[PDB]
Order: sequence, then structure tokens, then C-alpha cells
Amino acid sequence: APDSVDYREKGYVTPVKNQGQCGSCWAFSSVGALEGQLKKKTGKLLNLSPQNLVDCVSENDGCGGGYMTNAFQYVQKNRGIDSEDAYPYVGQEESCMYNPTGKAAKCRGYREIPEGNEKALKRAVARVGPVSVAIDASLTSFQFYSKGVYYDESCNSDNLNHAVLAVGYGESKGNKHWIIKNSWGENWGMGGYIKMARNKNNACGIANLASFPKM
Ligand SMILES: *[C@@H](C(=O)O)[C@H](O)C(=O)N[C@@H](CC(C)C)C(=O)NCCCCNC(N)=[NH2+]
Ligand SMILES: [Ca+2]
Repeated sequence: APDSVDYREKGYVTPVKNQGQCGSCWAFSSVGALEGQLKKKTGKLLNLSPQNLVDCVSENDGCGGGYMTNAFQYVQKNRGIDSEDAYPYVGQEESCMYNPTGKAAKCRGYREIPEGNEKALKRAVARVGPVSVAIDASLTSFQFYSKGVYYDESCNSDNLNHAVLAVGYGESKGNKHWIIKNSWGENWGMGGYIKMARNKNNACGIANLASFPKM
């Protein structure tokens, strides 16, 4: 794998969204990974709809939370997911209103990254594209993060609670990092992004629940 990669630079990443108060981080994380694969396979960069996943992925619990693997499994079974235009985010649970006419991507399965393995994660990011991951996002320091490579020793790898998107990795000031796209709006962090310490004993559990959709 290359020393660094940044998928934002290749145009594989849509703009930063804002999930609001709904517990739908898992939906934003999922469409982020599907959006990456869509661009890589078609050349089109398009917003896919997290609302579609929130209302329809019945293995999950809407605004009460969910998993990305369950979301990819839904898109495969359903034979598609709508675009954001065809199924707009409203930040609260509604009945399923999927319309195949608005279908913008498909999914033929998903793959998990070996638990805790940051090197497999790096290679997945290098080979595949943006990868859905989960972290401990509960610390005050994460929430008020503004710039630099994030590291806080109180972060708990066994307390995953927030799903994000790994869109690259690199190194700043001799500190290795992952480039992480969050869903708290473009004002948060560095334009809605965060560089999180890489190769520091799986900090924040970034490699504990990673996965990506097959397309
Ligand atoms: C994340 C967020 O909006 O900030 C959001 O609360 C979320 O979904 N968290 C996940 C945990 C990460 C993906 C590690 C969540 O808590 N999943 C478990 C939800 C409980 C499942 N219930 C049903 N019926 N499946
Ligand atoms: Ca499942």
C-alpha cells in the first residue's frame, strides 16, 4: 500500500453531512462507503440516502442506532438504495418509502476487516476505497476537536458508540493518522473531518468494527 491516500482528492467523497439528533451515524457511515464504491465503479459522485436506510433497514433500530453490515445486507436484499434526491433525509424515523425508480446504487455483499487489525484496515482503504468504521466518540476532547492528529489516552476501544468513514490515511508532524469523515456538519473539526492517531494500539477502536460493501 502507498504511504498515504486521500479519497477526497480523487473525488470519491461527497460533502460532509449533518445527522442532527437522530442516532443515524450508522446510516451516514454506510452511504459514505457505498458512495465511494459507486464513484469507483461508475464515475458518478452522488449523494445516496441515509433516510432510506433509517426507515427500511429493519434489522436496525432507526434513530435508536444500528450497524453498517446490517445496512449493506439490506441494500443487497432490497436490490438497491435510493439517492438523497429521491429519498431526502429528515432526521427522524418514518415508514419505508423506498422507490426503485429512484435507485442509485446496488450492493452484492460486504466484507469485514479482521478485528483490531490496523494494517488490514490500511490495505482495505488502499485497495478498496473509503471504509465504514466505528469508534469511541464519547470524550469531551473528541467532541471539541478542531485540528491536528487526535489522540486521547482515555479513549476506550471496547466502547464503540459512533460510526464514521475512513477516507484515507497519512502522517502529520511525524504522527501517523487516519482521515475520518464525520457526520456532525462542516463546522465541526477540520471541515467536518478528523485525523485520528493510526498505529497507536488501535486507538478509539478504529479497527474493531470496520467493513465495506461489495459492488
Ligand atoms: C451513532 C450516532 O448517531 O452517533 C449511533 O448512535 C449508532 O448507531 N451507534 C451504534 C454503535 C456503533 C455502530 C459502534 C449502535 O449503538 N448500534 C447498536 C444499536 C442497537 C440495535 N437494535 C436493533 N433492533 N438492531
Ligand atoms: Ca446482520
